[PDB]
Amino acid sequence: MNRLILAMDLMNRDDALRVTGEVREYIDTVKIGYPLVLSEGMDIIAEFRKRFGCRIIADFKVADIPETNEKICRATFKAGADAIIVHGFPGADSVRACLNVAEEMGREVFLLTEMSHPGAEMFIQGAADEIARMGVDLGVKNYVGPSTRPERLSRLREIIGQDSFLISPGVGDPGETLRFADAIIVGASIYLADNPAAAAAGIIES
Amino acid sequence: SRRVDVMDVMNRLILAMDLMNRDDALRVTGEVREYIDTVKIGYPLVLSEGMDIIAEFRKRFGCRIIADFKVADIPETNEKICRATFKAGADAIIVHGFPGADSVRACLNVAEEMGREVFLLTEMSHPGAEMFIQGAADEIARMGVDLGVKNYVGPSTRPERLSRLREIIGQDSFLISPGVGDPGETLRFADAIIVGASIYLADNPAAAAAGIIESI
Ligand SMILES: O=c1cnn([C@@H]2O[C@H](COP(=O)(O)O)[C@@H](O)[C@H]2O)c(=O)[nH]1
Ligand SMILES: O=c1cnn([C@@H]2O[C@H](COP(=O)(O)O)[C@@H](O)[C@H]2O)c(=O)[nH]1
Repeated sequence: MNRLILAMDLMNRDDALRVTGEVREYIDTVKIGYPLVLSEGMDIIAEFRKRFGCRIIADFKVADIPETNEKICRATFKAGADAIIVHGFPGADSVRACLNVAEEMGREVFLLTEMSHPGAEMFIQGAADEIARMGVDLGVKNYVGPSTRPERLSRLREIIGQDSFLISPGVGDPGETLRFADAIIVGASIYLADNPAAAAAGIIES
Repeated sequence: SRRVDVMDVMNRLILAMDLMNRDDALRVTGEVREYIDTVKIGYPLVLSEGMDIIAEFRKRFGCRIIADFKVADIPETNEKICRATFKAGADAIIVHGFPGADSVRACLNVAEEMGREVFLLTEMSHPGAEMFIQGAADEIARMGVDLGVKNYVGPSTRPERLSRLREIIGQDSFLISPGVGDPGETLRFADAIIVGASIYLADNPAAAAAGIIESI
């Protein structure tokens, strides 16, 4: 919806439920990560799904060995998550382990190629194109890129093709980002704003 | 005492508790407490039973707890994850070094504010680690040293790489490693080895542990 995904990283149920309920008419997918889950419990995922009728992407940056990755994905889909975000840096077997569980449980995997923060240039950026092609080779259809580096985003989009689905987070220009990505992830700009719906609204009007 | 600057975990053996149900996890851990005083708990157990399981292990077994959360997000998110983890009672947290120096400093900042420890993961043990991680491992380790990191995680599956990592971090740093490898040789470089399934899936957990320590 509106090609906008809310990154709900508040750490207490009250605030999280309030802000999410307040911007519901603008977005239809909520990305829930460890800040909220480690503070309130995995049950928060099914509750969000039920109360808001939205799809949930568990942003867990899965980055372990294949056997542990299997366990994490199983617990996450059992909790009701529609998709899970997995790091590609650990290699093909760790990613394939996640894809196998997603296939068995009827869910989806999003492959994180390049990260949006400064530190990303140190090691991740140098591997991003290759990580993206690895996903293509494995048959990954969903991807996550950096909104802070449209130059990198466009390369990534070229690699994965136009049939793929790509989302990006970080500070950028909604206009130019939604030029390579199917949707942008916005967090603090909304959930810390005095008026979240307005901030969300303020964002779409671009 | 082998080292006088930092006390060894009991028998230099760390249990990786990745069972997913509270009952089985608490049972196997209580059964090997005679040989191990340090337990590594990860997401398989925490996402199945809740973060409160960490305080429960501490209360019941008096063990040291390392949260193996492979922290791998941007600085702001990393801070929130570490804060929540230390609040749950973990003595240390494992964070990935590949997302960059700022993501790591974020974790160290919280660890400092709460008086806890950060372990930096440099090279992973599985086959896929050869694709991208191994190529950056030496650099990640040097980055750790420059940031002041004193605790590291390495691969038991590759003794030659463990030695090389030990070379980079110095003899004053603390190093632990997981994966299948010979305890004897691994312990020439690592201060402690991590063992999971070989112990927790055994018919007799205490026996598997006793056996491994004798192997050494
Ligand atoms: O490269 C990446 C991958 N993921 N995220 C995540 O997307 C959200 C962005 O939120 P923000 O708009 O408040 O900074 C947060 O949950 C964050 O961990 C990034 O910021 N950058
Ligand atoms: O490079 C690494 C980093 N961490 N672990 C973790 O250490 C434990 C090893 O368990 P295992 O002995 O049963 O294979 C598991 O929790 C696993 O996620 C590895 O195996 N390799």
